[PDB]
Amino acid sequence: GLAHGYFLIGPFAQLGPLRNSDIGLLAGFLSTIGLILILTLGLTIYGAA
Amino acid sequence: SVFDDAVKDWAEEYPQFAAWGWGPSVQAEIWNGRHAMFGWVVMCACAYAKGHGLIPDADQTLDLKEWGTLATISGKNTITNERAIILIANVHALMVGLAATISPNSFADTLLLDPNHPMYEWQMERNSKLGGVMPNLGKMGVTPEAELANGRMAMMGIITCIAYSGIQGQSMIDTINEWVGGAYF
Amino acid sequence: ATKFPKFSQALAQDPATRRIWYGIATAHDLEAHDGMTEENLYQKIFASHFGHLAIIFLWTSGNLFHVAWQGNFEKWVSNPLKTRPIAHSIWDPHFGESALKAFSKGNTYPVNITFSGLYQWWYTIGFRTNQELYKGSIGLLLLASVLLIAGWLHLQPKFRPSLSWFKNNESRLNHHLSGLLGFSSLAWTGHLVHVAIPASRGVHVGWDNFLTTPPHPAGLTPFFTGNWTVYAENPDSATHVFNTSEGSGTAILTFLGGFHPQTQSLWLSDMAHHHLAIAVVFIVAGHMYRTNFGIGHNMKEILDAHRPPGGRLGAGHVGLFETITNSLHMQLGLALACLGVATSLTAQHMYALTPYAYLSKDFTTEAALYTHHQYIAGFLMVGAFAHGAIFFVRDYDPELNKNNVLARMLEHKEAIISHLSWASLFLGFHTLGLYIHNDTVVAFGQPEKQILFEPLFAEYIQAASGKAVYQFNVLLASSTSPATAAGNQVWLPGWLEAINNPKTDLFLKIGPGDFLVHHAIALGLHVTALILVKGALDARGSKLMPDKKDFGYSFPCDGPGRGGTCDISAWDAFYLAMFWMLNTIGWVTFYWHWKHMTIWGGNPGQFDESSNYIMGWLRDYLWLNSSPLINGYNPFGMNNLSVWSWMFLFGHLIWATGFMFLISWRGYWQELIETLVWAHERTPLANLIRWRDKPVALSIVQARLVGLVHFSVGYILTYAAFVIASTSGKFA
Amino acid sequence: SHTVKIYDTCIGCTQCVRACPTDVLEMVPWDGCKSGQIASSPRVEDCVGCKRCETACPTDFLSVRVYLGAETTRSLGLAY
Amino acid sequence: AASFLPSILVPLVGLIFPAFSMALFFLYVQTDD
Amino acid sequence: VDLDYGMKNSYVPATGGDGGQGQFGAQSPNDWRVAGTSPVGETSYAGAADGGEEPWFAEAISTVSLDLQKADETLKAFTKDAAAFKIEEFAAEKPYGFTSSDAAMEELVGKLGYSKFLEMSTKQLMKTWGT
Amino acid sequence: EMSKSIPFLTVPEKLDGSMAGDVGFDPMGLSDIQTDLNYARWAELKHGRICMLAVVGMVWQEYGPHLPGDAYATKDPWEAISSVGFASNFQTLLAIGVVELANWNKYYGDGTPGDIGWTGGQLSKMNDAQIKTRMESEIVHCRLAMIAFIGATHQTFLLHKGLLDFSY
Ligand code: CLA
Ligand code: CLA
Ligand code: CLA
Ligand code: CLA
Ligand code: CLA
Ligand code: CLA
Ligand SMILES: CC(=O)O[C@H]1CC(C)(C)C(=C=C/C(C)=C/C=C/C(C)=C/C=C/C=C(C)/C=C\C=C(/C)C(=O)C[C@@]23O[C@]2(C)C[C@@H](O)CC3(C)C)[C@](C)(O)C1
Ligand SMILES: CC(=O)O[C@H]1CC(C)(C)C(=C=C/C(C)=C/C=C\C(C)=C/C=C\C=C(C)\C=C\C=C(/C)C(=O)C[C@@]23O[C@]2(C)C[C@@H](O)CC3(C)C)[C@](C)(O)C1
Ligand SMILES: CC1=C(C#C/C(C)=C/C=C/C(C)=C/C=C/C=C(C)/C=C/C=C(C)/C=C/[C@@]23O[C@]2(C)C[C@@H](O)CC3(C)C)C(C)(C)C[C@H](O)C1
Ligand SMILES: CC1=C(/C=C/C(C)=C/C=C/C(C)=C/C=C/C=C(C)/C=C/C=C(C)/C=C/C2=C(C)CCCC2(C)C)C(C)(C)CCC1
Ligand SMILES: CC1=C(C/C=C(\C)CCC[C@H](C)CCC[C@H](C)CCCC(C)C)C(=O)c2ccccc2C1=O
Ligand code: SF4
Ligand code: SF4
Ligand code: SF4
Repeated sequence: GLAHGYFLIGPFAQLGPLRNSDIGLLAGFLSTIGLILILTLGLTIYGAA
Repeated sequence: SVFDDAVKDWAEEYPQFAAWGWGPSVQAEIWNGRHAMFGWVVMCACAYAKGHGLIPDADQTLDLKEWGTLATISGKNTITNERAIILIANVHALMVGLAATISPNSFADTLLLDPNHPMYEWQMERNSKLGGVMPNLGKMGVTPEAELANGRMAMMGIITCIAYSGIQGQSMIDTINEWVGGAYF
Repeated sequence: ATKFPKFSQALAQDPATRRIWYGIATAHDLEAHDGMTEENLYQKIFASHFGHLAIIFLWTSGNLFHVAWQGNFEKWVSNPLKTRPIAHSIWDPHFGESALKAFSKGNTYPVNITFSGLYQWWYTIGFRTNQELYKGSIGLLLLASVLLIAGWLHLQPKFRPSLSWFKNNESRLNHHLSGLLGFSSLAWTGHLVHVAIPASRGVHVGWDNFLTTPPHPAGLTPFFTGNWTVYAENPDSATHVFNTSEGSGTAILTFLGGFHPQTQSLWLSDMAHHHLAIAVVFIVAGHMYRTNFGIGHNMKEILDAHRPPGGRLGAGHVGLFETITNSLHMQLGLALACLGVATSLTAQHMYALTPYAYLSKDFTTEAALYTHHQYIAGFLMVGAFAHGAIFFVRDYDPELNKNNVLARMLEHKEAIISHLSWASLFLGFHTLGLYIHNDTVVAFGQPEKQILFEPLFAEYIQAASGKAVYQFNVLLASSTSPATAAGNQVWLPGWLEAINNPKTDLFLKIGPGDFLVHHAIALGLHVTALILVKGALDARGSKLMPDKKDFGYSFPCDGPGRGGTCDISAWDAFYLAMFWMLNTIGWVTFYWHWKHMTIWGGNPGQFDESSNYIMGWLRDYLWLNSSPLINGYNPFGMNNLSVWSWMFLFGHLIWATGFMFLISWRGYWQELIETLVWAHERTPLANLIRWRDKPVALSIVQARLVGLVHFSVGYILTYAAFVIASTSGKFA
Repeated sequence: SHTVKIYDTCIGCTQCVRACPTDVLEMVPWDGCKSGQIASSPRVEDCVGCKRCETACPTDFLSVRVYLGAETTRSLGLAY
Repeated sequence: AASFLPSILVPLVGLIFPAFSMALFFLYVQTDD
Repeated sequence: VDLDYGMKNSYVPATGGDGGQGQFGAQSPNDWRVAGTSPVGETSYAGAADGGEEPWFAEAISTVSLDLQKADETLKAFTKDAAAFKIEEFAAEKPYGFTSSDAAMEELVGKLGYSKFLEMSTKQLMKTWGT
Repeated sequence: EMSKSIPFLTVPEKLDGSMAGDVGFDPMGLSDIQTDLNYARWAELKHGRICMLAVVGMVWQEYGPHLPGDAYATKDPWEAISSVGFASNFQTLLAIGVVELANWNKYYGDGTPGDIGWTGGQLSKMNDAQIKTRMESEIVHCRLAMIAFIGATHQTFLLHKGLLDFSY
């Protein structure tokens, strides 16, 4: 997790909808957290099955 | 009416969910109650801030340029700073909750009953002896019993507040201030 | 079973992904589920119907709610011909500021304009305020809940209906004809007389005053006395302004004929009389079958006795009673067929005899409604033939129907199929040939050498009803005709005005160009029918596969032998006919749109002259009217037609994607998937994760279905954008 | 998995059993034909549904009929 | 206020609901009763 | 050898549309739905092969094989009944100085191996056992 | 064979005199399609009991002491609903709902139709015959109330006059 989270904030922060906004980095962080949640759901479901 | 029968029927109709503790169960009663108790604090805090004008630059809308269309309520109209701040506070809390749900400890009360968690047995036992109509005194202090009693109380209060607010045609914040004696405002 | 397809052990024990795909698509074939008894089948179907009804009501409730909460009905009511109706609001977080402004034009918030015609219908039926619409939505939500309760109730042990109840034809028909259709119509005329007509004249009659506001000044006295003529006296003047009392009348039941002068729609009084008459007819007809009261007809006897004495029709209709009662597929086929005809009729008669106020002036809505119902009609028609074939393969008893009218049909199958083939060929060769002749001569610069046949027969029919332009002095077009004398003092006065008014769609003028398109539509119907009919007749067997009945309605093939047996099942006929259905409906819809477009634009001549050859359709219709759509979004900006523009391109994608499934077959893909499996199992890290359902390629029939769906969805979506953006972009 | 049935019209040409790609068919003794042999399908659990057998039958209508049915790893020819 | 509902429900209907539904279907089809 | 090992599987034939367990069973007794790869020093597919220092390619380490000696036994066991029928017929046709079915089998298979024995007509056998 | 109530018609089979109030009245034969008359009996009782209260209430409200406070004074029974307000009405509805859902199994079960346990001390210390007599009294009163309800309501909206106003 430590490895995959660090590199994911980049794509969102520099190319996202609010990249040029002063709150762009903050938005990027939130987006990354969202993606992590989706991936975590997948892991949970996989384990169950 | 016997309560037990209704719960049994629910389990039968929806067995899969019941297995984890979802639905009309002690686990839910405990967790939902804990959240309600905590919320009361949040709602009272919001009232205090509103009355004492603590929230910075309220009654103003976030910029549609700095923020995005996600901040729009209708057309180009945007959310006021106050509501935004209140939401962020709640988000701080929700994040803690998500971590606790996804990454539980070895000595923690998990949201759902998992046979593979070390605390499964204790939780199953606690829930088995925590059911009743009347608060069981003699177990005052920090006990599972006290927690459930206080939780039920808090949840009832939420219902009452909404109803009273409607009957008196007032905001919930106003009713809170009223029940406190008008201290916040 | 213990896996996903609980109703099928065969699929459940499958080790591949097919288990999931097939289980989903075989879910509603309750008849084939493991361990299904006839009683259970009927009971489950009955309950499922309750659910469908609930969905329909929830849908209606939503429209009312959203129009009431986010629409402009009241403003529209005030100025109907200068306001664009709103459907629902838009909250898309992906929109840019520019888009928010474009879609918010004319209003204060982003919104979608409705082309469903609900505003006109509701305005006509009596709705005037948003609060009224709200009440309706709430009521329907409640009714939906009641229906859901019924579904549960009749699946309970003591309320499950018996198989006999499900097969009492007489009682159901009597009840459905007399009560569902007859009494309901009587109730509707009640509403029209009590609420609608008063509203048109400026009076408000609602739940607050309906019991104290008499619909007619005389009262119910004339009705019981027998002096019914009183209810038809004092019809609204020709100077009546709708929704106001200026020039109003008192009549409630009349046979004026024609359209209200101001709203250009049928008179409400006439509609009330219409439903009243229909009511009596149906109520009387519902007293024909025996239902535990002695009197009545027994359907079996009626069918059995009808055998032509000459023997030309064999044993007649003996045996059909049992076949129909014991086959749900035949029943469904008969129903779908009749409903299909009804849907087409609604489309055809609704654009000519406009029923709602100010609907004729809304060009885009009028166009959408026609294309909507015509397409639905096509699907309904194809389904009827499909279930007819399923019947032959599954429920047909050769012995019961011995020398029956049905069996004899399967005896001269070759004759029917062959002759239908000839018809298709004749129509095809000459229609295409004439079009190409006209194209070539025109291209060479000699339009005077075109073969253009006047539609004389149709023109005659129009004249017979009163049209005078064609100069055929016949029937109602003749002042000396006995027919004219009969209705000259009844309904003709109003009709002869509308039929002879160039600004109405009542019997639009026809010319040489219409002749050809009509013959093309004929080709479509005949060829689509050939495919479907052949599929039905050759579903129980053929020379190539004399044992087809033992394999079922849908099977992949019968092997690469005996010459090759691809697409030999009956299901494949449905698959092939779908394409033709879409083509024919497309031709029909194109014709309606272009003709009307030119009329609305004020240049009827363009169609009259350019419709004779194919290039005209491509250049003066598809190319010319696509300019607004393709410019929804350009390198210089965007407008409210952007959504429609995007959808147009989206449709093309889905359509073409469909081609992949249709032209490419399984073998190639299966081999490729195998290589991918190897990779996943041999790539480190990913090896950690593995599947529980072996990855395999889609089946032969599955691919056909998937492809047809992609083709169909793209087809409809692309045209939907064009018909809306083109009409709205130019005339709205 | 799949179902293979042999009918009385068989002539014991052995062509079917010589075409099966998975040894599902055999030639068993019989007296209804001049050849004194009939085909049998002892191991239908290995039928892949190729229908090569049907393509080889010389009878007016196939004496060997393969009706596709439930699918297993073997019938779906999955080496993975 | 009801006006805020579009911005509170759409996120849920188009994102949260579909996700949970798909998850449940997967768990249902991957289970061996 | 358990001749029914394959037949003893979890497969349950359906009513209509299924050939059945056939002659050797329709599916393997074991379930293919096992897990994926595991970290060094761990095992996943039950009696799996330890991947050693390359757990990523453990599935490529074979553990299922055929012993040539054992192969002989399976051949004999699965073809026991056929041999029985063959010898029985040979016995029925008045064998010269016959002894015991089993004895005859051994003598007849001592020569002509076993495979050849299974593929020989009773007539050929009698000719062979004339001595 | 022939109905007691209607002497010129044949009595439906299910009506055998077992249940209270069985005067052999089912001219339209609505009893045959039903497996049993339990659910129907529950409904008859429920409908009747509600009607009993309604008729009494209507008369009282028109000619009786109202509760203290405005909005609780309108004599018109129909206007009362709106006057009293949504809050009051909703609370009653919710209460009724609770009782209805709590006794759900009873309604759809196989117990004595109409018995939810609210028997007070009555219907006790009495023989079966006496019990039936009481039950018959209830059903008779239920039916009377239902007929009365229709009349009262119809008279109110047709004649537009008070229930106890008898003028000709
Ligand atoms: C496939 C091509 C493609 C690409 C490259 C982009 C790119 C982008 N889109 Mg877009 N988009 C596309 C197709 C594409 N779009 C399509 C088809 C649609 C229609 C549905 C859209 C609709 C769309 C919307 C609606 C929006 C965007 C947005 C964005 C931007 C945000 C990027 C982001 O958050 O990604 C996040 C990416 C990741 C989390 C992962 C990136 C992949 C990694 C880098 C791969 C690494 C591989 C690695 C090298 C392997 C070796 C490893 C080894 C060495 C160890 C970005 C410029 C947003 C924007 O602001 O527009 C500018 C936005 O709001 N897109
Ligand atoms: C009242 C109408 C009605 C009823 C009750 C039935 C009932 C039935 N039909 Mg039938 N049918 C109908 C109308 C009807 N049909 C019509 C109008 C047609 C013509 C198209 C057909 C054509 C037809 C065929 C060809 C077949 C049936 C079959 C069946 C049976 C099984 C259905 C099934 O397995 O579906 C299970 C559930 C599904 C298939 C889910 C449907 C998913 C659809 C295909 C895709 C949805 C569209 C797409 C996703 C939209 C997304 C677009 C978006 C991107 C914008 C069932 C008895 C089948 C059968 O064998 O019966 C014996 C069969 O083979 N029907
Ligand atoms: C442009 C595309 C196209 C065209 C032209 C056709 C044409 C035809 N299809 Mg067809 N089809 C198509 C696409 C097309 N299909 C697709 C995409 C599908 C998939 C669903 C099908 C599925 C389908 C089915 C399932 C069936 C047909 C049938 C037919 C025939 C109908 C009878 C007819 O029109 O006779 C006239 C035919 C033509 C005019 C076309 C050929 C014209 C050539 C150029 C000759 C012109 C001669 C000219 C008049 C001058 C002659 C004299 C000269 C020699 C001097 C016809 C040959 C039916 C059939 O077999 O017919 C009975 C049938 O059952 N089609
Ligand atoms: C109704 C459904 C719906 C909704 C509400 C949204 C909403 C959004 N999308 Mg979107 N999207 C959708 C469907 C939807 N999408 C579909 C179907 C597709 C596939 C075609 C896409 C593809 C897409 C792309 C490619 C991109 C978006 C982006 C965005 C964001 C742009 C606005 C903004 O401020 O970005 C700035 C972002 C923020 C201010 C962060 C907001 C906080 C996040 C969203 C929290 C998420 C946590 C969430 C609860 C986790 C889910 C858990 C799971 C169980 C469901 C916005 C949140 C863009 C983006 O930035 O993504 C985030 C972007 O690049 N969308
Ligand atoms: C069908 C039953 C019924 C219904 C729906 C109503 C409805 C109404 N009554 Mg009314 N009423 C009823 C029976 C009913 N009444 C009877 C039987 C009496 C005589 C005791 C009265 C006497 C009465 C008075 C004196 C007044 C009303 C008034 C009203 C209105 C305000 C509510 C209120 O204050 O009630 C008051 C209710 C009571 C005084 C007692 C009600 C008796 C209940 C039905 C006993 C049954 C309880 C049940 C068995 C157990 C609980 C059920 C479950 C929820 C747990 C409202 C429209 C008020 C009004 O005028 O509004 C404008 C008012 O002043 N009612
Ligand atoms: C329990 C039921 C019941 C009762 C007691 C009443 C009672 C009354 N109604 Mg009424 N009504 C009812 C049901 C009832 N109605 C129903 C169901 C409807 C239709 C929805 C109506 C419609 C109605 C209208 C439209 C009118 C009345 C009127 C009247 C009043 C005068 C009736 C009259 O002149 O009869 C006279 C009776 C006769 C001329 C015939 C003689 C009676 C027969 C021959 C035998 C009677 C004996 C029988 C056992 C009755 C005993 C039962 C009773 C004593 C409890 C009276 C207070 C009238 C009025 O002015 O009241 C304000 C009036 O205008 N009612
Ligand atoms: C500020 C202050 O303090 O001053 C007060 C003073 C004062 C005067 C008191 C005021 C007042 C008035 C008040 C508070 C009035 C409250 C009125 C209230 C609460 C009124 C009805 C409940 C109705 C019921 C229960 C009806 C039917 C229940 C029925 C009909 C049933 O049949 C139940 C049913 O079970 C049966 C029996 C059989 C079952 O098989 C079936 C079901 C389950 C359906 C003021 C002025 O407002 C304010
Ligand atoms: C295949 C099919 O559909 O067949 C169906 C058709 C149909 C019609 C449905 C059937 C039926 C039912 C019947 C019996 C139909 C027959 C006739 C029908 C339609 C109805 C009945 C009587 C009407 C009467 C007695 C008139 C009252 C009319 C009276 C008393 C008056 O004239 C009042 C009035 O005089 C005053 C006082 C003064 C005048 O200034 C004004 C007038 C003149 C208006 C059938 C025959 O059973 C089967
Ligand atoms: C009908 C029937 C029965 C019944 C019943 C009845 C009475 C059912 C009623 C059940 C009832 C009424 C249950 C209330 C729940 C309230 C909850 C969960 C509140 C949660 C509150 C939470 C989680 C708090 C959240 C917040 O803190 C957060 C999240 C953010 C803060 O910013 C703000 C607040 C504080 C808000 C019988 C008779 C019993 C049996 C019969 O068989 C069936
Ligand atoms: C497959 C099948 C099926 C189906 C079938 C179908 C689908 C059919 C259709 C059919 C149709 C779809 C038909 C149509 C018809 C039409 C008609 C029959 C018409 C007629 C007309 C007339 C009679 C006349 C009219 C008129 C008048 C009235 C007057 C004058 C003018 C005129 C013209 C208008 C089933 C299921 C049964 C089963 C068996 C097989
Ligand atoms: C592309 C292609 C494929 C391969 C296409 C495939 C495998 C589709 C795979 C993607 C779809 C969208 C399924 C993916 C589903 C997700 C993995 C999520 C599934 C979740 C489950 C719970 C349903 C065929 O199998 C095929 C067969 C016969 C003729 C033509 C073709 C053909 O053209
Ligand atoms: S579907 Fe396959 S096996 Fe059947 S005829 Fe076509 S190519 Fe041959
Ligand atoms: S279908 Fe193929 S595998 Fe099956 S018996 Fe015929 S040749 Fe053999
Ligand atoms: S090919 Fe046909 S006829 Fe010849 S042996 Fe096989 S089944 Fe019999």
